[PDB]
Amino acid sequence: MNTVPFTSAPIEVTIGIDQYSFNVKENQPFHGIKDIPIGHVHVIHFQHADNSSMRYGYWFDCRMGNFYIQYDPKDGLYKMMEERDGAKFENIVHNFKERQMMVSYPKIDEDDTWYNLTEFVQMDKIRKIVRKDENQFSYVDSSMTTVQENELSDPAHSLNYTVINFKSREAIRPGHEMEDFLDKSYYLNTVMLQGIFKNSSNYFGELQFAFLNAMFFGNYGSSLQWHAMIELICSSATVPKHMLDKLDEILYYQIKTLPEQYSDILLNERVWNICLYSSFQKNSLHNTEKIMENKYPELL
Amino acid sequence: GAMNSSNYAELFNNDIKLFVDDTNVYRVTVHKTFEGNVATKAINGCIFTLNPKTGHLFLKIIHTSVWAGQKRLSQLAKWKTAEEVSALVRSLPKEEQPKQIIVTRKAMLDPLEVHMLDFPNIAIRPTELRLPFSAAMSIDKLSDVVMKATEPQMVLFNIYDDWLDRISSYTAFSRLTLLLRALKTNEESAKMILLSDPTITIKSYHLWPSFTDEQWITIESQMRDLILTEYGRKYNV
Repeated sequence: MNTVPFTSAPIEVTIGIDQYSFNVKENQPFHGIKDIPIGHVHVIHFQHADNSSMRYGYWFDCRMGNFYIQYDPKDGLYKMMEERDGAKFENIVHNFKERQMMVSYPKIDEDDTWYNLTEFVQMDKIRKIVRKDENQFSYVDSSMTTVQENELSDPAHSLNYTVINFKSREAIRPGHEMEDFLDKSYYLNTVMLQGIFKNSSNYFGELQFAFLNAMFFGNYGSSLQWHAMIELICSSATVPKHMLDKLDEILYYQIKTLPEQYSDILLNERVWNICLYSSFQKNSLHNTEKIMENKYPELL
Repeated sequence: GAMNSSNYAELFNNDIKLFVDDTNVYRVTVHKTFEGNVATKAINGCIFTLNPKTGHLFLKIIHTSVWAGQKRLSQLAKWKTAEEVSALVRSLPKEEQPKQIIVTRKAMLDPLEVHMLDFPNIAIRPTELRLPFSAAMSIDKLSDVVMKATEPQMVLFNIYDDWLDRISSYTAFSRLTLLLRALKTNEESAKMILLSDPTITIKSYHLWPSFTDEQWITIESQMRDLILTEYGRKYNV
């Protein structure tokens, strides 16, 4: 069990941790989140009561350090910071607990939802997408752009997702134009799985990272990336059986977790009708098909 | 973006561009089997690639061999069309290569786009106009060369004959599309009109008769009349 204390809560804000979240009132004595499961990545995020634009947060992993939260009034937002002094940190943590000014990571033990969403998400991979290597945690918001979007401005704030382009030399072997483009197996298996990602589990990690970034920040580039990663698999006639079965589980939990009223911007009508009904893998996402039909019959 | 009635005069500036029409690429007949099922027999097709500024036509003949042992043939015709347009571009000198290419059918966009990857600075554009290049095969000499071929064969024409020597592209193209519109709507009639007078002949190197100026006017008038007639008959107006 890990803790993430907050110095202070100067401003009214909705705080989120993983898929949980709490309203905190201006200068309410809030001082942190306790009983956080060591073992996966987590993400703590924020929406100010005054600017429902710009949701923002930080991905992190307690095994990499002791992190806390402090409001910065020059920049006007909650910043994640790391305490290097081992002793000084346990001291703030134990006092606020004994003053009980902390909320408990509220995990039902039947619920496997966060793990199912983050199974393959590794911090090391996250920090190669949000490059800022003086910090062990990664900052994301609503308005950050990806590298593919910058191509079609400020590169420090880039989301360096892996670039997938169906109509590119990379994706299309000369002479196999029609083949490679109707049947993306080449691109998936050899270019992306064996070449760039090395294994299935990285691929999935990025796909899952993409999803969460879109869900928690309505990061529009992240949505696009996630659907592109889905699309590449679903447009591939030859996929390892383990990936198909894992993919059906990975999406299922993604569809399950999504707020019901956001189904319009976060779900690309084309990609999903292709995955479930048109593409090679129509028959292979039994669980994702079913949740999709009973939850969002409209979009289909 | 897409080509329509607004951006219509762009065809005639000095930016090299081509039209690609694929309607006549995969051509079949339909007949009955001995067992009474239905079966298709294919015939030689042609890609219609045309420089609307100069009248230069790059008529790529598509032999029936290309289909031999192939599935999803109508889809394949698109990729073949795109393959053969890309090979045409690569065979041309850089300065002869087009800056843009307009497909008369939106389905060809993806195939050509894929095939033209090596020419990123060559724009592929759909069109909203309703061009009549499917009736390219009602022009006797084009149909003949297509139907005679024994092998894939490229044949070059100028589809404006020598008209540019006395008129503009804009006008050439309009004549061309009008004559083809009529041939599409009622071929028998359009063809009657063009050949009624045995004394106006088609030069060996030409596709159309050698009308004088005055005669071209008569003809455009008669072609226009035919096309209105056929529409009233179509919708009872």
